[PDB]
Amino acid sequence: SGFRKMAFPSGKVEGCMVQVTCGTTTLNGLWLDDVVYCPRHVICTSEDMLNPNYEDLLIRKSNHNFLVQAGNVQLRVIGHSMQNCVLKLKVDTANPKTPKYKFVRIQPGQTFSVLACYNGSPSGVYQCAMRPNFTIKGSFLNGSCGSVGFNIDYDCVSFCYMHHMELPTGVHAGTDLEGNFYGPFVDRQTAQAAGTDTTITVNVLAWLYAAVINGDRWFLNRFTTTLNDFNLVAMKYNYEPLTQDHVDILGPLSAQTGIAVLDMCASLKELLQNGMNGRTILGSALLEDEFTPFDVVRQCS
Amino acid sequence: SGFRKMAFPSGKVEGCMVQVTCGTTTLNGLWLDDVVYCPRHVICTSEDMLNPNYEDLLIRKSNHNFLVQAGNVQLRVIGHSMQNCVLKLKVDTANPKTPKYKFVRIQPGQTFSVLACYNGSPSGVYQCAMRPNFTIKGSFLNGSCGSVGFNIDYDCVSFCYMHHMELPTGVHAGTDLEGNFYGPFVDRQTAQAAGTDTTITVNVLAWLYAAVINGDRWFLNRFTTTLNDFNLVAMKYNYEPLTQDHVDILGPLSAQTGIAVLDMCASLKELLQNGMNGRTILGSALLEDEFTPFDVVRQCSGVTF
Ligand SMILES: O=C1C[C@@H](C(=O)N2CCN(Cc3ccccc3)[C@H](c3ccccc3)C2)c2ccccc21
Ligand SMILES: O=C1C[C@@H](C(=O)N2CCN(Cc3ccccc3)[C@H](c3ccccc3)C2)c2ccccc21
Repeated sequence: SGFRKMAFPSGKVEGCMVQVTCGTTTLNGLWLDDVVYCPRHVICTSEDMLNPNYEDLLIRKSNHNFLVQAGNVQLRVIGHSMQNCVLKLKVDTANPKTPKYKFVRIQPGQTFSVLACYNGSPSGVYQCAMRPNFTIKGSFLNGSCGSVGFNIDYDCVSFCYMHHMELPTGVHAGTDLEGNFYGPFVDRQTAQAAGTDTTITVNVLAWLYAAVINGDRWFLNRFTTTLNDFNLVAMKYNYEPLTQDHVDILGPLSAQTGIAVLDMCASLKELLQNGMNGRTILGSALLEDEFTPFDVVRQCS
Repeated sequence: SGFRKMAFPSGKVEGCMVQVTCGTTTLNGLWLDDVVYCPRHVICTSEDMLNPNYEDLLIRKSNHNFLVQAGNVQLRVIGHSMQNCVLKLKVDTANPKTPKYKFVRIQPGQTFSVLACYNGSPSGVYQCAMRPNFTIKGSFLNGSCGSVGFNIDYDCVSFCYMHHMELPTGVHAGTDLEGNFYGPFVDRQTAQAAGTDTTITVNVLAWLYAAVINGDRWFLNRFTTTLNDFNLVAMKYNYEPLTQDHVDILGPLSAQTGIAVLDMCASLKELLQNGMNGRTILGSALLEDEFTPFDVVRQCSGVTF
């Protein structure tokens, strides 16, 4: 019993983190096989960051200008190449600790573990969700760039996120491992603002299922509702529309608890209209939306 | 910026987790050097567990009856031993992945990372606190016994917790690595009273400093208070009394934010008397006591291991 925000064990990713230094810029790189992946803004200087032309900088650089260090050992850089907002440094030695891995692009709502890193060393691990507005509410300081987010299935590490920047808002923007930004952000020191965020409805519901499993049942009510009636209420309270895909995804949890999805949706509606009343669910006085249906099942299995 | 419940990187510990099997019972063990540590209830049967005579049960066992599987290879057991509520299996081979490590007994109020494991394989990691009443509020299922809690300082892993049981209440109890229970608990399948819990006051204050550091300042007040006055409020709301030691531990955070401890205490008092008021502090509608002053600095300093 119990429910906690739980990250994947970070051992496999730890063995891939390196430090990448170019001129005076240092950040974190991800060393898989014979390739080192990192944010392209490592090739920049301060002055360039307000209006950088990355095409020119990469040609003005050579293999030897890139210092790659795995722990205390220097990797030798064979070649360098740019893909979107990520630089790929070919190195002379394959990473002996390289796990089975995939690169994946996650959708808003999906969760992952972040291993926050400085100078190629790990500081800590926490769990995050990709918000609908395509930001993440992380914990990152100067030098955290190149830190990565991931999921682990058995032995396979699916990398989904590399950290690039903090917005003036204090939220966090970054790319997939192909170097494409999540959301509309760019790697410049410009205005760029994140859109108004929304609550991930399917996740909240999963959380309510998790509460029921753990003996929190007070919010359960005798009402039922319809997907349409419920979406009307979701819209009012800035909640993502619930789809039939969502309802299907909640089937296993519905089955386990014997509470039909639309009945749980009626509980939720009531919680949105009446609030918490000063009660708590699973130790929280707010509705939590950073656990997927998969996370709730995983955690109960 | 931002502030999250951050666990330590769990690599060093992952390589120490093994499966221990004895008869039909399987659980997790911790393999350091040439010794494997697990809960002694590994020797028990579901019958025995209401009133186990551990000495007698252990006698019926020989070290050949203890199967330790690291990943997929079996280790050979030379000698077995019971220490308090832990069993120490002497094994053939020193663990090649043994980190620099210590065994420590943490205090109520201190935090640690838990690596939840099943069948000697790690499932996830989360940060929690040793409650004043010596319980933890974890996430643990059948098979999670022998999962460990730890802190890391640079290269050194300080093991402080091994998981033994879920109480009927649904909270978790366990031992240090010498097998001594935190709290009044025993490894028997009996209902057992956890005492009344308290909020860890020093930690809430540390969290308030963390909030100010991240731009959440709304709770900051024009008032101030006294240690005694504040402590009368603390006792009303089942908060731990604040001592001068706690004030001193908060000194660095006080200096960074330029906000005196007793001023922050006045803030806290007001939050206790008037509530949150539908607002949030660092994304929570409750006062969080699961961050020490050392954890706040760690996260805001960005220390690595
Ligand atoms: O989460 C973090 C990441 C980090 C951070 O935001 N940095 C780091 C530096 N870079 C600039 C740079 C590149 C080369 C040389 C000199 C400066 C990033 C950047 C990337 C793209 C557009 C604008 C800025 C911005 C940061 C700083 C303070 C607080 C929290 C966070
Ligand atoms: O967090 C968990 C840990 C786990 C759990 O509680 N177990 C596991 C078995 N053991 C007994 C056993 C030993 C050998 C053979 C048969 C039974 C523990 C125990 C230890 C000491 C006193 C009483 C019970 C109790 C558990 C089960 C369901 C839900 C959540 C949790």
